[PDB]
Amino acid sequence: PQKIEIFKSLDNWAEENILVHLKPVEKCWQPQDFLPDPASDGFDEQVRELRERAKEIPDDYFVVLVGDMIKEEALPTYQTMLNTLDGVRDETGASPTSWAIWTRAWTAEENRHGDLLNKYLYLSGRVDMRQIEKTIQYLIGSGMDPRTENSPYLGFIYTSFQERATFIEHGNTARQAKEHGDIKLAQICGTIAADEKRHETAYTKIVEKLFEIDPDGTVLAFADMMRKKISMPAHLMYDGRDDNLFDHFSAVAQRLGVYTAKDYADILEFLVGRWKVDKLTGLSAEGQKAQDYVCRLPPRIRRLAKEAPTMPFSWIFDRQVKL
Amino acid sequence: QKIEIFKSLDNWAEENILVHLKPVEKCWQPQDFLPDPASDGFDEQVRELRERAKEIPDDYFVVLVGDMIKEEALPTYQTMLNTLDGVRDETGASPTSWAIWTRAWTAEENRHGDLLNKYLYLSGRVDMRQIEKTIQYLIGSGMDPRTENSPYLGFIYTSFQERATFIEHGNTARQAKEHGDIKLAQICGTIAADEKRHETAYTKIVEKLFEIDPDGTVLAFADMMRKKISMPAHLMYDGRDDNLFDHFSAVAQRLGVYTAKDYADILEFLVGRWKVDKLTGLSAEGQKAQDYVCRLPPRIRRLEERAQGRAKEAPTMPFSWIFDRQVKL
Ligand SMILES: [Fe+2]
Ligand SMILES: [Fe+2]
Ligand SMILES: [Fe+2]
Ligand SMILES: [Fe+2]
Repeated sequence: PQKIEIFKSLDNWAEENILVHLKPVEKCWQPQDFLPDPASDGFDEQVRELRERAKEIPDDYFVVLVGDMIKEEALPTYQTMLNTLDGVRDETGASPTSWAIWTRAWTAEENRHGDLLNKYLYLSGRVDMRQIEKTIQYLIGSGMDPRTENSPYLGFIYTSFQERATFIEHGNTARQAKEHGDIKLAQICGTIAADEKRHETAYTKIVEKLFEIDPDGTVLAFADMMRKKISMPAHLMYDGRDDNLFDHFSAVAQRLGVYTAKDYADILEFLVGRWKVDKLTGLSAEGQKAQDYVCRLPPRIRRLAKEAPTMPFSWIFDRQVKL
Repeated sequence: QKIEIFKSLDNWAEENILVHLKPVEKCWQPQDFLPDPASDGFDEQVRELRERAKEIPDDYFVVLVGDMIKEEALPTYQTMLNTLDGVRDETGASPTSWAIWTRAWTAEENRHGDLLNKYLYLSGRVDMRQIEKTIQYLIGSGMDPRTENSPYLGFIYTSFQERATFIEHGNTARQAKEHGDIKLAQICGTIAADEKRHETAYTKIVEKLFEIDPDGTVLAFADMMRKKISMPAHLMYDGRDDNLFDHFSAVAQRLGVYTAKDYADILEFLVGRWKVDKLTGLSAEGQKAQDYVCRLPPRIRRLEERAQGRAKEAPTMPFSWIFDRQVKL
């Protein structure tokens, strides 16, 4: 109960330092901004142009984009996760605490990412939305356990890591969409990436305050979380066909450079820096041991070739792409 | 106490509740009811959809949109379920029956919003920007059903809510035939069919609760009706209309998609389905609760017959969901 009551005092602090990173709803983009306008005369031409540009984008890029989209559409899970955490749990479903307001507003923001990408993929005609839709249903039913243990310390370190990861992913899919000739798609991934950046900023800011107030508790938390490993939110991906769907998806994302094990370590190196775990002093014997583990981890991961096989993906009608 | 009751019923739930989920491989997917973007007939299928959509009036669309928005607010309803004391998913992937249900239920409901969303998108008859914005408000806004962490209140509530969506989606299916669109009718009907399974499961839980603890469960049922069943989309807002929910509910009332009659008919059904009617050996409080509940449905029907008698013009009203075009209230 002492790590829990910490969060009720920070309620007002959160209003001023965290909630400021949400975009007010009137100022928020909506999927429709980046999609063929079904109320205009140019609808049919906009859709024809989209599908025409989509033919020039290779299947492997689509496999990765799809995977990222699925990850997004599993949103209910991530709101639930947030409400497992002890100081921030929405008690009623419309609680007026800062932490609850964030949780709901963050959710409302992330909801547009899936919506936009879903329609884009639908219109493209380059993927099987039936199998994608089924994958999503498995994923939501499946849930996800990040092993944050109801601890806001673990939880917000986790979300911090996750937000930066999606920032990198969406960022790279934006880059490669330009490279394949589709700037409208590049815009979609870029705008989404920009949202994730605001979320990263807010979540890293919470952990910064936690490192200020309770540095011992927060390095130990940070050590615990890396010891367990950061479990990815879509690790339980399943399409009813491939038992190793996540690994096969991750492998295409690795090859294309959308998300690599390098990017994993780079994120951890960033978070060590951003929280100045590096220069933390006056810790318990445990706290110091945790500090070491954390700081030495990124080079140790980075330390740890060729023609890969082709693999069919039900998301693209079992057509094959390299791994 | 009321919490430990649910950890015993874990195994019972596996056999009597989880059986009402459709296995994922046997589930329809929005793509089944939509133009296939991978076929050559895509452009024709879309042209046909939009052509049929022109013959559907604006007022039906206002109601369909409102129901679609209600659906797309799904994250909220999963959260609600996880506020309840005996059923809360502790980890986010808890293997308890109640948690498996919560997630699977959510996964099922998700296809309802997806499907309707793309339909409305393709129709070209609505402003998806304002709809999208309304949804963002709605999710940020949350919803408090005043179930108080009680699974007794909670599942009574969901039971009521599931039957309501069954009726709504059901009626929008009927009226889509009447306006010439069977493919839309099919969409609403397939969704309605899912809600029916959910209703059945939720009513089944409360039935067991009325068996084990009849005193606790009538009191819960009275509590919930005394408060009134607060609708999940009551906080609807598009950044323009401060009375958006009432104005939406009014069009749905006029069109007969959901009326105060249907409210009472639901309550009369649930009184019957749970046999609150023939419950015996209750506390003095339990008996008072039993009375209130059973006398309520005719009351409501009386008060509505009177309300219809003194109706205050009902103007036309603009809706941002249809580019501020106007429809009667
Ligand atoms: Fe996202
Ligand atoms: Fe994000
Ligand atoms: Fe539904
Ligand atoms: Fe339902």
